[PDB]
Amino acid sequence: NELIGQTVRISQGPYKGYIGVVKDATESTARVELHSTCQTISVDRQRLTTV
Amino acid sequence: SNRPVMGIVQDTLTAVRKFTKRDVFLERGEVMNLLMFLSTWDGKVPQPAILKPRPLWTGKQIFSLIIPGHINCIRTHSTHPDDEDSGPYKHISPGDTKVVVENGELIMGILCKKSLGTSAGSLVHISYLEMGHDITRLFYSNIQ
Amino acid sequence: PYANQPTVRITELTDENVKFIIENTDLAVANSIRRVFIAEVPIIAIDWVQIDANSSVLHDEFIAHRLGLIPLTSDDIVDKLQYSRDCTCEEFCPECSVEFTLDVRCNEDQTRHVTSRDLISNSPRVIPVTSRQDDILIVKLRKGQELRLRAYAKKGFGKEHAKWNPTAGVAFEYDPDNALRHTVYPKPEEWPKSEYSELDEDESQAPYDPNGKPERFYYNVESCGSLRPETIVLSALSGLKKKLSDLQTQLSHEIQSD
Amino acid sequence: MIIPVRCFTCGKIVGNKWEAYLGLLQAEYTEGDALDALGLKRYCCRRMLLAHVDLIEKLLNYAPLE
Amino acid sequence: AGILFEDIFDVKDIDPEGKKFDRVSRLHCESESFKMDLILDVNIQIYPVDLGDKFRLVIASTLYEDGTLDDGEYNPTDDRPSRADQFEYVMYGKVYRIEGDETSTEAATRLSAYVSYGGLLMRLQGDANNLHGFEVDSRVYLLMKKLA
Amino acid sequence: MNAPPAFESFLLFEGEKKITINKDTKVPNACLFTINKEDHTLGNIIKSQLLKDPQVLFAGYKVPHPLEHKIIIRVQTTPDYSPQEAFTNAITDLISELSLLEERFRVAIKDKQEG
Amino acid sequence: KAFEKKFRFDYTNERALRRTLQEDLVKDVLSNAHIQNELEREFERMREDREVLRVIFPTGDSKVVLPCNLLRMIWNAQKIFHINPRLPSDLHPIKVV
Ligand SMILES: [Zn+2]
Ligand SMILES: [Zn+2]
Repeated sequence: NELIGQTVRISQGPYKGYIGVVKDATESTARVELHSTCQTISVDRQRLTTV
Repeated sequence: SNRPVMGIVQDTLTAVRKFTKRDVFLERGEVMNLLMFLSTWDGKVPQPAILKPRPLWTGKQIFSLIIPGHINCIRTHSTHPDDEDSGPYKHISPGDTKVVVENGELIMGILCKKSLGTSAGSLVHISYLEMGHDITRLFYSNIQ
Repeated sequence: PYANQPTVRITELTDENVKFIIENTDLAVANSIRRVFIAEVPIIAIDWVQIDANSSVLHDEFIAHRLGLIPLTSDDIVDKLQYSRDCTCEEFCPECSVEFTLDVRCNEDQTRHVTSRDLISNSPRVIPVTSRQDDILIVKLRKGQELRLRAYAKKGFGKEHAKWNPTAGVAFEYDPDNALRHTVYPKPEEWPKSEYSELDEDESQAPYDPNGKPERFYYNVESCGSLRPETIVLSALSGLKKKLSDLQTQLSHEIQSD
Repeated sequence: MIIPVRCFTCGKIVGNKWEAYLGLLQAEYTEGDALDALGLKRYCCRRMLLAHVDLIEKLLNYAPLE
Repeated sequence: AGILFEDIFDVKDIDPEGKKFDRVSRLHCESESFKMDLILDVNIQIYPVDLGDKFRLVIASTLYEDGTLDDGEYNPTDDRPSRADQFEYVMYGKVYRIEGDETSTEAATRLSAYVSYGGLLMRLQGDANNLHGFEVDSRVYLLMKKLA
Repeated sequence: MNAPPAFESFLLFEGEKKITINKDTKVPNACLFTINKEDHTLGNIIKSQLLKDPQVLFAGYKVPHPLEHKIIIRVQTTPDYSPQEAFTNAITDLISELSLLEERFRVAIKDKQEG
Repeated sequence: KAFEKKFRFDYTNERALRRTLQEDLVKDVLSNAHIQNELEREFERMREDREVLRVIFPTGDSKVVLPCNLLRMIWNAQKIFHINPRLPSDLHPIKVV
């Protein structure tokens, strides 16, 4: 699972434009702590862009 | 101490004294907005206390809708004169200071800590003893 | 068949506020208009700050928070701009956001005032309002301190964050003479008369009108600068009409799918 | 630390009015007359400038790290 | 046709004990015909009453000339011809006690009927032959109109 | 830490349904319109425009909890009329009123801007 | 005196019983001697109950704590069955005893 620890950008959905580092990932869901806010949200992996 | 531990407190107590005064008149939209928050309401709007010139409901009618079942209770308001009960106006109270709940309907009287508080024989106590814990829980929530 | 027929009088129209009176409408319509002024009129505001360098005495969230509150001229651009949650671009495109950059270094021996003049946009019509007066100070820089950042300003309305509130103060008033007794003064003579009171100095309240309902409503919509105040009112009426239209479409679907 | 951009209550812009306020104060205006000349009518915006403590002037007295 | 009591009263006293509520004033009235006594709480904001004002008091068990009983539910859309159309001030309440001067031996000569119109209380006391239609926990309609 | 995002005031999440009708059987000819992601802004205007209708016997709205974004409107009508029809008519009258208000406001702006 | 005026059932003033009791019951009470002896025994039992109360509560304080609020329950019965207190009752006193 290469997604964990990578800085990621949310590209679809209401959180579009939020940046963060993935904490734990599945094949369809990641736990992304948001850089912008003080939360770790759950986001579908189709809405994520690595950078 | 064979009384309730929990009663109507703070804002709801101040505003139920203000709400059940004799000159509190609610219009149609205000009554419907208040009936939206009555969980035990049967969907029938009561007949207004005044029908002409305009239909107005008193606060006692809406509280009679809040009061559950057919509770029968008699209290006195905090400002009840000591010489009123011996006077000619024993049952026609000039200051609305004698509370009579009859068939679960607030006939007259301003409610206060003496009626809706944690005292023995109060309205929430009579409601508990006659109606059970679930009906009295709904009574607390509906008042608030 | 029971719709109101409300009339409008503008009594004052400056570049910073519009003062108007609405007659022959209901209190709920007037209050929802006043609420959509504050909460549902979309403007452009900064909602994405990348800070490449920040040597100032204020931390990065402090700077970013101050940048979001800078008003940007949203007239005629916010209507054709997209919500970024609706836009199909990956990150940010000119159809949903306006890119701002700031690059200030202080090498002079005196304090540099990083104002909103230093915010430079790529769009020539979404600029800081104060840049279009004095400019809004973002940070003061000491010699050798610098602030370099890239900001994106997306479309949003004040129900989400107050930086998308287009209004400074929405004054609202009905029945200035208390002819409906919606407020009961314990002593009516202790109360100053309104700006719109029609009573002479002798009389404190109007006589109680038992048949009256609120019918005439006084507004003073001050604008923080993003939109012109008449654009605030027209966008609010359009937005309220659009909310009702969307609700009616969803309700038509739910009725025909019973 | 630094002047807020908006009035907390209403949202009027007061972040561009601090240096103008101090310039008026140096010009022997009373504080109420300086707030009147700046167009702060509501008392919510007047307490933004009236009660502001410019602490960033004190924080600029320390040399930067880099 | 459902008319429990009808009379003409003129106001003899307004708030003898002082104005205790802002919007409700207690009238003490006497009847010219039956020599009844009336104590009545009236919403004087929507229906002002002066001292010495003369009004025609009607207490009905129903608002319809048919005499047909209602349910106590607000029906604002009822186009049935109502007794309320001929009166300026209509209240709806429940008589809550009938006092009387009876003893253990002798029947009642003076009866008192106490009615609560949503908390606006009325006492109507007079001869016992005039208050036969009043029985406790029956919903009555007060109807009044000022006479000239 | 437990802060809801600011966009759940107004955004339907996937699978949330904007408005549902529930014909409550407690009283004849009444419905419960549960509108999601709305507040007092629409609830109050819909409630008052329903109260202008003479065939509407009851109209009230509530926010069950202010930390949730949900409006419950309860409409009861005369039996020759339905709460769904009352709700649609109320929204049409509100839309026509706001259209008239917008046009008269544009006329008044154009008159005062010129003079 | 007040105890006897309030709690002893008078059965000799028949024209007063005709207001509280219906005609069948008042004819039974004025005639049947077993009823009258039983009512007198009821009053006697309340008189020893009174003396026992005088012993138990020697300060004359009547406020007690008891399970069933009998007065409220009588009021509940009056409201449930729409008891008119201006009419003669159909309740035989021996049924009460
Ligand atoms: Zn885009
Ligand atoms: Zn302010």
